[PDB]
Amino acid sequence: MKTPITEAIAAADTQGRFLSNTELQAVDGRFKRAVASMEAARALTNNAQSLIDGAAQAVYQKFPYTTTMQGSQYASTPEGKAKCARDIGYYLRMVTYCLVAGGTGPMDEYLIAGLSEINSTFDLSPSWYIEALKYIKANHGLTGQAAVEANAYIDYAINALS
Amino acid sequence: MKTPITEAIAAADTQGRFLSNTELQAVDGRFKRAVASMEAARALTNNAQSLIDGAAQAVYQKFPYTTTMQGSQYASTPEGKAKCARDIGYYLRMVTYCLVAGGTGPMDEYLIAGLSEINSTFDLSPSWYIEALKYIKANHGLTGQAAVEANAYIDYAINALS
Amino acid sequence: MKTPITEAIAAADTQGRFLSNTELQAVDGRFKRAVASMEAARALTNNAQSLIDGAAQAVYQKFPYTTTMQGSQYASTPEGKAKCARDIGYYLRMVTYCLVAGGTGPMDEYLIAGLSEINSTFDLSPSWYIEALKYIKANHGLTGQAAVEANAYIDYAINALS
Amino acid sequence: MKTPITEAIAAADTQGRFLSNTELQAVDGRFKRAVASMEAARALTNNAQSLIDGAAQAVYQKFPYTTTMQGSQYASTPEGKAKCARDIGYYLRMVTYCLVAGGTGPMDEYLIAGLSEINSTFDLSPSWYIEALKYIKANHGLTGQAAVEANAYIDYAINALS
Amino acid sequence: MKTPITEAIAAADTQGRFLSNTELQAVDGRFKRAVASMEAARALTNNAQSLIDGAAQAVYQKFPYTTTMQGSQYASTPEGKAKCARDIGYYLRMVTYCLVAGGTGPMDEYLIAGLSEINSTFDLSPSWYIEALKYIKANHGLTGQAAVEANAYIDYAINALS
Amino acid sequence: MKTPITEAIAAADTQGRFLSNTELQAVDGRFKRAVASMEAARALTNNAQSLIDGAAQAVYQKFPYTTTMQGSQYASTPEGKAKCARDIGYYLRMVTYCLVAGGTGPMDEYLIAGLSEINSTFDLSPSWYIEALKYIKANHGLTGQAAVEANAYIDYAINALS
Amino acid sequence: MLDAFAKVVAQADARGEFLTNAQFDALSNLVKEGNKRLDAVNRITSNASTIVANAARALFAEQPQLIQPGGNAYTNRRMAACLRDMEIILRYVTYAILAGDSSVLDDRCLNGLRETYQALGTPGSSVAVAIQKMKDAAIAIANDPNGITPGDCSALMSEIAGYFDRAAAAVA
Amino acid sequence: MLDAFAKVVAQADARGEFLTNAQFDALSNLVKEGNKRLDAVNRITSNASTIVANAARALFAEQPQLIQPGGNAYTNRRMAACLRDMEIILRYVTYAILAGDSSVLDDRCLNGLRETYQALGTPGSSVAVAIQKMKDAAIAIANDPNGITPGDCSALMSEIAGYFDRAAAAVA
Amino acid sequence: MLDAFAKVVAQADARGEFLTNAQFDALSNLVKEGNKRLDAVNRITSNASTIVANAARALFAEQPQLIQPGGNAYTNRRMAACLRDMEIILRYVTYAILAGDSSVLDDRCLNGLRETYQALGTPGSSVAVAIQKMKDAAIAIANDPNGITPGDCSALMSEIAGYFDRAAAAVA
Amino acid sequence: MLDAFAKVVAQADARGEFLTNAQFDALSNLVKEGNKRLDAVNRITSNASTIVANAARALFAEQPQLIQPGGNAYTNRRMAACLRDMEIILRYVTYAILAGDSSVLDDRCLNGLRETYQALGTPGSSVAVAIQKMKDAAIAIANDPNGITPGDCSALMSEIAGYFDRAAAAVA
Amino acid sequence: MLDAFAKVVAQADARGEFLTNAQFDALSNLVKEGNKRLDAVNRITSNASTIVANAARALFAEQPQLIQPGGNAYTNRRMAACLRDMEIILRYVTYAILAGDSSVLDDRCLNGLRETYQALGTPGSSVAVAIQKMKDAAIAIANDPNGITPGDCSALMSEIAGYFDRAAAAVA
Amino acid sequence: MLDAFAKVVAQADARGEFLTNAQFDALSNLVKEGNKRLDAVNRITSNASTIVANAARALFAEQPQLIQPGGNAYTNRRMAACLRDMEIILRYVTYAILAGDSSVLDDRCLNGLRETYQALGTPGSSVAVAIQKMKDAAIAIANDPNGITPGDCSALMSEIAGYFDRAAAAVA
Ligand SMILES: *[C@@H](C)[C@H]1/C(=C/c2[nH]c(/C=C3N=C(/C=C4\NC(=O)C(CC)=C4C)C(C)=C\3CCC(=O)O)c(CCC(=O)O)c2C)NC(=O)[C@@H]1C
Repeated sequence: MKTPITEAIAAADTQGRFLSNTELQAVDGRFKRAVASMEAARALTNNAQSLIDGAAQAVYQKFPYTTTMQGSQYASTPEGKAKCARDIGYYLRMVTYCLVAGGTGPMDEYLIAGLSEINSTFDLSPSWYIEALKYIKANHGLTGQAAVEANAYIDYAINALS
Repeated sequence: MKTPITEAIAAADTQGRFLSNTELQAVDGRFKRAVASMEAARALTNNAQSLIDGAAQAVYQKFPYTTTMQGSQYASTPEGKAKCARDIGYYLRMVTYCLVAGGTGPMDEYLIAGLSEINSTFDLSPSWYIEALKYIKANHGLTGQAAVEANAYIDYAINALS
Repeated sequence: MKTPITEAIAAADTQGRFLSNTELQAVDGRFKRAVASMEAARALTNNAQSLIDGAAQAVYQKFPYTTTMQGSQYASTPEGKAKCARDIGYYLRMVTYCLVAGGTGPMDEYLIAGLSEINSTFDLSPSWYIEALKYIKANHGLTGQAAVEANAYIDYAINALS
Repeated sequence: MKTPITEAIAAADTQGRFLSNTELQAVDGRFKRAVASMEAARALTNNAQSLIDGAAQAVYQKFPYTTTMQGSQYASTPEGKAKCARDIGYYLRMVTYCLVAGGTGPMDEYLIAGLSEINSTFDLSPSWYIEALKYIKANHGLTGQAAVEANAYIDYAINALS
Repeated sequence: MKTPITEAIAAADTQGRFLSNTELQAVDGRFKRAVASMEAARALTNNAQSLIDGAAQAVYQKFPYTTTMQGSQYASTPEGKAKCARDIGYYLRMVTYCLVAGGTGPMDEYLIAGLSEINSTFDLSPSWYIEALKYIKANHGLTGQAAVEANAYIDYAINALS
Repeated sequence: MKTPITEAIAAADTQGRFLSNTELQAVDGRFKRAVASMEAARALTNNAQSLIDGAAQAVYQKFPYTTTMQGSQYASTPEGKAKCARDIGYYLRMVTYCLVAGGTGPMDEYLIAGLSEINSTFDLSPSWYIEALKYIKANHGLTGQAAVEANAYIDYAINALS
Repeated sequence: MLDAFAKVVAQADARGEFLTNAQFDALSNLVKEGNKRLDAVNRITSNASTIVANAARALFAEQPQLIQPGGNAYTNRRMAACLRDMEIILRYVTYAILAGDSSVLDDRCLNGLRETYQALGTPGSSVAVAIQKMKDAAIAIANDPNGITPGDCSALMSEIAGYFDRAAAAVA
Repeated sequence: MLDAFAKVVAQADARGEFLTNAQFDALSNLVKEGNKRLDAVNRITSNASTIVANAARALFAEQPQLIQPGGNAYTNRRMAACLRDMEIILRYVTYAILAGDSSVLDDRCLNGLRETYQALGTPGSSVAVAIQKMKDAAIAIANDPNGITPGDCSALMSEIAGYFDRAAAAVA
Repeated sequence: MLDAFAKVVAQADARGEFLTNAQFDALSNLVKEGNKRLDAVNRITSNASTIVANAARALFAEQPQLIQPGGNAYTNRRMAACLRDMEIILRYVTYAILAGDSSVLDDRCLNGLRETYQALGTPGSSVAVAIQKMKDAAIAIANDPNGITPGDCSALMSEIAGYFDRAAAAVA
Repeated sequence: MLDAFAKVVAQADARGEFLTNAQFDALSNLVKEGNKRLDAVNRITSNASTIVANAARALFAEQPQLIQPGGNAYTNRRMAACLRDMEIILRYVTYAILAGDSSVLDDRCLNGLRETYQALGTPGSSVAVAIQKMKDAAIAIANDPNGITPGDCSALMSEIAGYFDRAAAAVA
Repeated sequence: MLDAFAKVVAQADARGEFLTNAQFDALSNLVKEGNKRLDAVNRITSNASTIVANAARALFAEQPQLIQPGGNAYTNRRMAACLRDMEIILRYVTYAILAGDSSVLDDRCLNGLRETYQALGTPGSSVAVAIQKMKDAAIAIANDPNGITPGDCSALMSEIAGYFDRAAAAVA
Repeated sequence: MLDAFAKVVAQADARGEFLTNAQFDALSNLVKEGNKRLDAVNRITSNASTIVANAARALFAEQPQLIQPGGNAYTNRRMAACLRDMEIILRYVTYAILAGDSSVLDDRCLNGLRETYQALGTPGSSVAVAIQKMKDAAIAIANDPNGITPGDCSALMSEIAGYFDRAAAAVA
């Protein structure tokens, strides 16, 4: 899984090297940034439910047809709405995993790999999840470098969907 | 040339990626550590001559035969002693390059690549340059994390010679 | 470009062979089927405009939000509607190219290669073009093996979108 | 084994594709041509013995030295003549296999692969088997596209011997 | 071209080595054997014409049909007989080249490479040239290690034809 | 293991060839040279102890610091002197192995492979073993081609150390 | 890779015998049924994406543990792999349908697959359920009486059912 | 690689236009001539070894300097390469005949070949002579009135002659 | 690949000289500006998809001939390649921004690219227009005064503008 | 490859759960101990050559049969391989120290190594002795109270001792 | 790969000992017999094609089931493979004859060959018969008293017989 | 790769002629001089490291700008490459000495080398000086009258001098 530390190791191992000061500096950057990262991850975790519920409505307001149009891909039945909130929670949970791990590793492995084929096969529009992510980004209530950390991983998600 | 920054770029480019927060953290570690690195590089640069002259004698005291034994590989003629101080200066200069660049890049390219073949072809003992480096390490007069930076690149040199 | 003939040649050339009766039979199958293929291609070509206009409305009826929702990806402005009918015409034109060439070659090269990245980058839903293709398939007015030829290439398009 | 069908499959599988209309046409060509192919294979099968006996003499008349000259490679002993008629039967049998399979597969695997090394190692002249094949081609008694099928596989044999 | 010397060089160069005593010994073997090799090459060269004329008749006696049967591959016309003696001379000349070069190099490059395709394309039987070589081997009039050298390269030719 | 014979085999096997006169000559060179090689190997073997003891002092005289300077790499303790004579014996023994095998094989596998890393890791100067080899070369007491054989493998050792 | 015709040839050659009248007639019938075979293949291939998706949705509805956190089809990577396997199996099944012989399916798809799944921790019994569903839909699509010359394809549908059951048996 | 049908498609798409009635009729005629085309290909391929050998023998009879010591076709290696080139050219010519378009010949065979021969010292003018002879025999074989339904293949023979002259022009 | 720090080192070593006080101070300032640099990189990368898409849409609006039948960006394959190039160029531009030196951009992206476009028939002048638009949006995003500690990044924006103009100059 | 942080993530995701307050606090402590960890890694790496050499010398002093004629470390090739293994093991141990998790060591170094040694005839019990010595020196170097801010690294030294014992256990 | 000389060296080095007078004399005799060895190798190699063919013909005469339809040497592909194996074995046997040691034969030819034949369905006992026949002819050719300096090569013929029996034992 | 013997053969075959008495005598003399040739090769190879080192030291003494900061042989990497080239050239020169023909040197070493040096910025005139020095020492070593049967090797020394001058001419 890609983190600053595994990237430092991978860099040294690829060339049969012992770690050097070149890589230790990189890890120190991870340790220093962890203070803001943890703060962001804790806050999103503590407020996850309201963010999930708020983001789901943001989608339904942007795309009203998702709650009326008939089909298993839509949130027009109680099951569909449960699938949708579930998915939103997955995205948000992955963001907190990236913050804690210090890198995109968690999202890369669990969510981004295969995303396009899942959205094509199941008739899911990337535009729905971008709206949800845009909502979380605007209403998580973080400031300073905690917001910079959160938004960096949220914008990473939006890019994978674009 | 290997630095924390080129290593961050190389990591993203190898996989056709845009930079991520994973790599930005690594570079921030470089910027934070640069304060101690510059301090070490400046001090060694300012006191380079006395360190070079002191280290050359450390060698001649450890290995008296280098100033009496006959041969072009030894410092038994005015030319040999000039070659020796020159080499010591090269090593010390490379250390300041590593400190400034934030990585082993400079020493890797200019000094370590081909070192074993030069020392074999020209009958130069690695033990002579280890002694010189040990002298510089003990008498550079640095404290705190400035000493940690200096010694890390000096011990990197000794390892390449061992 | 992939046709029954280029596939026959490619098969012999890959192994440094002269053509054999194995490949001539395959081409004879192409010549025999061409009678139905041409019939289908001519009819779609002759009625292309009404099929294009009918299919565009099928989409707008299935997805009313495409004519009201604001954004450059939608057909809510005169320009958007012109882009949409244009795209539908592209799909239909490609189908007639496959019929004439006797294979999927034309659609593979001109339309399918890169389709997912264009639809992701420009916020175009595959579901819109599947509906249009479903309309063309149901209303082209062909019977017998002419319909089998047409539908085979139309269903090939739908599969690339699914 | 190479047939029009396995060639169609092999073409789709090489590129991880589902079969397309491009390949189905090729197989339809096989099914249409099978009517003439079977007719040829049945007739050669029914008259195989007389063709084998007639072809063996054609050789012995063209190359009288094969029935007088001494050596195990020649048909100058009862055993040699039995080996020769056997070989001729092999060739003819392979032709009927190609007709039935719709391709050169059977002859490629069972007869052509390794032919040059067998004829070199055992002192067998390709000219003997070309004469036999020329006899079968002229006296099989087929007309129309049945003859075209038979001769195509017989001339395929002669080419492998030339 | 393959000789004991080029083989010695090729062995050292393949591994980026300077020549060693391992390879010098091999070349000394070439120089020592050259005395017998030259003797054989001179004698065959001096008596080449009678050997060529004697060998051509050996073939015509073994295979009388080569002087009566009609076809461009046979020696049944003045042109064919001129081609045949020419070929025999080629073989004998190549043998003297192998003796002089100390290896099979000359025959490998000028005669053996492509031999099977020339004999197949032009309807030439390897059995004709084996007989000619058998004649040269029995009637060259050499003794001792000169005969061993000559026969070794003649039997090398027969093996390439078998 | 590299000898003239294994080199001859390796040359034929690399190309799926039967041995040819090209390779037999090389082996004959080995057999002819073996007379001088054995003579050299026997003499060095018979006088090995005095050569080992004489060579060890040659080193200690050239590099007096090896018997006074403190460290496990030096011969300043009874153990160090035992390691040194042991090493010298290894070198001399390897030379007799090369003479007997007719090639550098034995020295390549048992001594040269890894030599630079052993001398670097254990602080052993190549200059010490070159002096010992120079002593053996000057005092082995061989003449004619026996000396040529011995010196060729001794100079091979010196080159690996230079 | 053999088809129905090469299979007979390979069996006849192992005997060193020409084809018999029974064999000739047996292969003429295959040809005479060729049109129906091509229809089946065209029909199943033209709806490959629906068969896969609809079978996947049904499997996860009946076995929701495959997609819950910790499930073998949880995460988009594993879900994509799972759908991929389903496409792959359906692809090589249609190969067998066209060739009239299962060899391509056995050699290129089912060989060693059971061991692959056991090493990964993928439940093969759930894969078989996925296969049985693709089968039902494939036959339902292939034997649809609409928009096609009327006739009896029952023998062909039995054969197709065999290739699916073979794949299901191979993974379980 | 294009055939006669894909060529029209690629020209129509560059215009963004559907096919015209003239184009449709132009391609229907190709189909209606397909039987004759297959015969030509079957006939030339079934005698490929004779065309090559007989053309090679004739070339060396007219240009004996190619096979005398020092000649470009002297030694069996060079002679085998020469015969090989002749087979290769005839092979890709028959490819063009079947496709109804020279693209395969241009792209896979004649592209850069003139430069290959100049670097090796092979006389391209002699290769062209070899090609012109294969042509004469190929047409003579393809247009043989024996054992074939009578009809006019003259337009087809002119096309075949074009592919040969194209190869000859490309090497000289 | 060099960054701003290794570049000085490589210039000092070519002279065989230690760093000067001027050089030390010149590199300390780079460090002291590091935060702003990382922001610029984070900001442009976090909106890479918008910069690309919006620049592509604008280019085709101003130059509709690129997407009409026969255009260099007509067909989805060519359109995808075109968008790809835009992502690639933006990617290596952000590499240069982080390193403080254009070497990575020159060596891995702009080297020989002008010749690539001329051989393909791609109008380099249109690529430059695409690049100039990504630039305007990138700077506009990077220098947005919202949600960031106030300060002067003008020197940094001038540098970023340089890397874009360098890419535009290289392709035209 | 996992580090201490990704390990928690991978365990939380298998449950489909957000991190708990206990987990957050557990990972904050790792960060707060990061300085000590980097020191340990810098210290052991800066003396890697001494640890290896000095451990090798001690092993051969206690087990002289490894270097006598016929021994597994006799000849320079085998001796170089032996020293190499020691460097390799120490290298991947320092990898584990930095990551705070043994996965890199298990997957890239200790996996299948016991079988490698058994096939070659290398005594694994002697390798373990070599490992135990590198450990003692590594800890002695890492926990040296000189030239470093005073503090308690005992928990860290216990962890490092674990990675060494793990390697020793894996080879014996 | 070892020869007779390197074999002694490798045994002496495992003891760490110089060669003994017995060993020196043992190797001088090998040299003094070198001429006879080269003759044997030259003689068997110069008739390799006859040994193979004549042994193949005899095997199939005694075991006609190998070449009847269904036999392991039926079809030209299998027959060519069979003759190939015979050439390969004879080739590596002559390698052993020249080296004076079987290592090349064991390592490059007989290692794992028995398992190869069992997986393919090739009767190894029939291969051994093929080998025993090549042996008889090879010895008969090598020990022919004609056209060679008279002398006793019996010890050498016993050695050659050993390499053949070794190959026969390895395949059966 | 040709040696002195194959060169004559290749010239005779281009004429299609047997060797002449003059050629036979010309090649017998080469053989009769073989001992001296082997000595030269053994002597130069046994002192290859001294020739290289001593020539390198002399070059840098006469041209100190090559090793000063900015010089083409400054830094250990470039110095190692420079010494490497010197070993490579000496290696292929000794190849030519043994073969009696320069082809191996021309084809494998001097072909395109002048262009390699111009692209890198390496002064070829300085390489030639390095080559001329290896020559002087090589001849001095090869023609040393000590410890060798007395005789005249002057013709051989002239040839060796030619191979060196050829390499020097090729790089300058
Ligand atoms: C110009 C681009 C705009 C601007 C930038 C700006 N930032 C600061 C201060 C900070 N910027 C960061 C950002 C990072 N540090 C890192 O290590 C990383 C990678 C993970 C990032 C993204 C940080 C941490 C700081 C310090 C804390 C803070 O918020 O201040 C300044 C002030 C000068 C300085 O260097 O501190 C400026 C000017 N501000 C603008 O108005 C420009 C539009």
